[PDB]
Amino acid sequence: PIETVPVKLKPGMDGPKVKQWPLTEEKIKALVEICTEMEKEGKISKIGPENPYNTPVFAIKKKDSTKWRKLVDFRELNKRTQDFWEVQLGIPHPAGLKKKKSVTVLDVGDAYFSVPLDEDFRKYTAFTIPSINNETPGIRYQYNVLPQGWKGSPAIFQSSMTKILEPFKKQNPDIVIYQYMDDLYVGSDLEIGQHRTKIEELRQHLLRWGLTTPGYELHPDKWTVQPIVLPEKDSWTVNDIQKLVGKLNWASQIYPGIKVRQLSKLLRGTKALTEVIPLTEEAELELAENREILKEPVHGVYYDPSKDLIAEIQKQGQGQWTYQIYQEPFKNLKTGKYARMRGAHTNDVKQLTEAVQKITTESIVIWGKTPKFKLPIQKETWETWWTEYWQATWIPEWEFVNTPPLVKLWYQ
Amino acid sequence: VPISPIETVPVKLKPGMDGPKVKQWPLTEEKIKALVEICTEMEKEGKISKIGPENPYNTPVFAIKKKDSTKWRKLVDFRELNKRTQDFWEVQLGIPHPAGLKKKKSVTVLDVGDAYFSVPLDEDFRKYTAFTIPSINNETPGIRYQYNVLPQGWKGSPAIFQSSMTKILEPFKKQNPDIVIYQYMDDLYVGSDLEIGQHRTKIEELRQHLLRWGLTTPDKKHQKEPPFLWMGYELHPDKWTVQPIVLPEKDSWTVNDICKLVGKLNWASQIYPGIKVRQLSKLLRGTKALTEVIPLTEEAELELAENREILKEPVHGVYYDPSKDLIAEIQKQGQGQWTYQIYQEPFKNLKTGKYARMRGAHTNDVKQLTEAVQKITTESIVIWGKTPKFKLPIQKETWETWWTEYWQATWIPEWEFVNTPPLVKLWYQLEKEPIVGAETFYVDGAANRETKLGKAGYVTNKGRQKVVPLTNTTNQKTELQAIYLALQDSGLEVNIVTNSQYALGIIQAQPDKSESELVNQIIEQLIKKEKVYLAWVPAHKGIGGNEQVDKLVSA
RNA sequence: CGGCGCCCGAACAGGGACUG
DNA sequence: CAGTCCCTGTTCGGGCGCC
Ligand SMILES: Cc1ccnc2c1NC(=O)c1cccnc1N2C1CC1
Repeated sequence: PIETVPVKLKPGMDGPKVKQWPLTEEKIKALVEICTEMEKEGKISKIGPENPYNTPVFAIKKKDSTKWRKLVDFRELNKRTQDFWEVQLGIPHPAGLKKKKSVTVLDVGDAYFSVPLDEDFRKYTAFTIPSINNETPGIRYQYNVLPQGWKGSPAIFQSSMTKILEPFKKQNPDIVIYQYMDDLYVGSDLEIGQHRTKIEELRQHLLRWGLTTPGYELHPDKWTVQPIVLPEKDSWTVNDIQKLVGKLNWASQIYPGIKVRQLSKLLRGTKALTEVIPLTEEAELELAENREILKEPVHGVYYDPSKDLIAEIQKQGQGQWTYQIYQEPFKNLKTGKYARMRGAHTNDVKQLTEAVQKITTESIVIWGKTPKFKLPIQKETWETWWTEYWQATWIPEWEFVNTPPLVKLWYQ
Repeated sequence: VPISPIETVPVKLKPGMDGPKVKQWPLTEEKIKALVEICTEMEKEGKISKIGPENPYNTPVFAIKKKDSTKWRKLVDFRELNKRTQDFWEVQLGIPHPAGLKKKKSVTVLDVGDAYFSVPLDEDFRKYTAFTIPSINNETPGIRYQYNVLPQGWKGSPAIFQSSMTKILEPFKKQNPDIVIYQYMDDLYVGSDLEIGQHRTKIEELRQHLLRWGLTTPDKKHQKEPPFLWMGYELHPDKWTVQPIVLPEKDSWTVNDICKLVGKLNWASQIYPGIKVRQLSKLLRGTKALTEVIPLTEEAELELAENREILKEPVHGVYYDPSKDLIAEIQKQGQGQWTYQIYQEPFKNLKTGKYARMRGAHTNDVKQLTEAVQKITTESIVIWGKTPKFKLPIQKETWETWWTEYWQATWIPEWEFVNTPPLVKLWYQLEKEPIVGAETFYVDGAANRETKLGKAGYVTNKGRQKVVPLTNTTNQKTELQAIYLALQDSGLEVNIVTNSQYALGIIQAQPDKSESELVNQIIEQLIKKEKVYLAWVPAHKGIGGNEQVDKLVSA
């Protein structure tokens, strides 16, 4: 018996009508035992054909966890409430969160299950638990409490959260606390022992305030940026100068003071690719002036709050992957590289899945926003397994690309 | 007062809308006098009512015909009401595949009578039902009425039926965990691993539970009928098969004959292994009229032949045994056609199938295999909810070379090698580094957009040149064309420098087949070489023999 | 009248390169 | 800077197969 903040699908658009994708029996079982238990708790309840709305659901285990977590893909719903949450209630994003020697992510989403949900909105949380082989029809529910992974859920719980936290925040003013969807980011410059202790302490806070919390540590102060770099060479084959000049031409799409002119003249005749050509000095100086123009920061790159972030991922081989975050071509807010992730040397889709998750995480720690991915993968491939390797409680936005590599040379 | 059978569904209306009013459109004259009476029948059973003032609602009649009936069936058209009624989440999500069924000792089928008329319509929506249709010809102006149950051709009839039915069966199911029911339309199929009599026990005890809600199940019902006939399937508790397929032997071949033919072949392909539709699918390419005349080629007939011999002997699928692993083994059938079998105990198949689909302008066998494996995983999840172990005609080294080199993210799940030629191979590899002491060809091609005219040629470190004039071409084709030249005129090892990003993209993805004859030729030359290193440089940067080439070709 | 499987033909996104 | 083309690559409306 408490109020309910009415919520509306922003103007003109209807509830999500999206199809449930086939699930593995493993996951269908886990969902069945979770929803039947959640029905008993009156968190959710059964629905009829009079509700023509659907959101997809599946299940995951978080990293190093043997427990099945239910996960709803609320992206379409999240878009029409997108306007609800974005225009009505804001969360100021700490620019300092990124500077902490440590940042832990605690999953507080369970708390959202306290609060009731506006009775008029509930028909939009509709989800089907599918059946193997279409043997039964689907088991359909809708949400009674604040549904996990919806953006309205952390929005509406904002007040209550700031409350439950205010003792700790007040007692510990120097610790930074951010909240992104079902996750709460807590970070500090404390030496790691006492950090982990302050995290246990916060766990206690929400534990005694009526919350449960099913490592999470990050190290943002150590996050490195991948600069573009031209090789250091003794002797240059024709082929070396060629790869150099072409790479240099791309880089000059990013950094305009680059000139290929004298190195180009270096390539002048028709010479064997493997012939060793000495570097004229005028070109040698053009090249050195280039390595220089390549250690500076790119003019006019700054984050703009209104624009969406875009992340591009390239597969570099032998377990390495490079990425770039940007809002406008050639102006990159960040570039980076990953290697020896889980799946390295055996499963590309696993590795990429991992990559998309680490990129999203830094994107949230840095701008408090998830990027839109350009994924180097076939559509169908990705849809099939990505559902298998996902350890995150959120789901970025993505589209699929084919780019035979001339941009691959974000790496040696 | 009428009476109240089973829980009702809250059907609403599309906001800001109200019931329809329409004029009649023609329907055959003899049978419709019958419904005037039939309507009075329903009055007494509870399926109809009427009021004079209260209905601003009227609906017409338009129909579709069905074969095989020994008595006539009445009908009404709500199509205007339909368009005006709320949408539902549809209950028929598609059908189970026979190969996905677990083997059941005992399997029966109860057929529900008065199925649609056994379901209460939403109280308040009842109002919207009113309709009118011609007596025999006509005499007096008429009268009208409303529906108290699920009306024919209405959207909620199927959705709400299915759901209500489900709700009823639920307590029976919960009180009977080891029975197994499946609902298709108005038929229920029940099965158990229990003994034959306790099985018929629960069959009546369930006709009880269905009756308690008013659902009538007669005894023309058959335990002595299985195989059950369902959607082209024949189903025995132990084994399933497709219903018998008739392949036309007709001497006269129209493209529509080949069409029906193909459709029959694919449907056969779920069970009879090794079906090839390729050449038959080739006939269908780009035809204006469905009535056109087409002859059968020797290939299409040799295919039709091998297929006729596959269909000759009969065959049956087994069912799934959850205790045992699933196995999917794929064999390359050539001409970018693939077949796979999914079984558990060796030589006993759950099902078979083809993957023939040619994806992309230029492709290769590894890619196509990867695709089939993906298709198959999907099919396996829908049906058995798990991924099979895969048996594939590809060396673990072949594959490792491919997936690890390719620029895209790519994967096959847990799988092992099967030496079952043809084995899938990569027919050439490009070098990762320039080849010492190989001639180096700088290549170019160019064409003029207006005249559609151009030339393709090259220059080398050895002094060797060539320029070939070409007619009716494009910029891309000339750049391919130049690479082709460098291949033909070069020795067993060669470095080729191209400034065509396009051509480089194609060759670098190592195609073994192409729609494009020129690419096919490039491929053939590529396969003949010992070492080929292919490189890219930017145009008009004044590079190398490319500035020199550029002048000669661009001239 | 309707879903699914497939084949066939048309409209939009990415990229290249030319017209001063 | 607009406006032309040439390639490649998914989405949507047209007939068979199964109800
Ligand atoms: C057509 C059909 C569709 C779905 N399931 C069944 C059936 N009917 C069967 O013939 C059947 C046969 C064998 C095992 N299960 C069957 N059953 C399941 C009920 C035990």
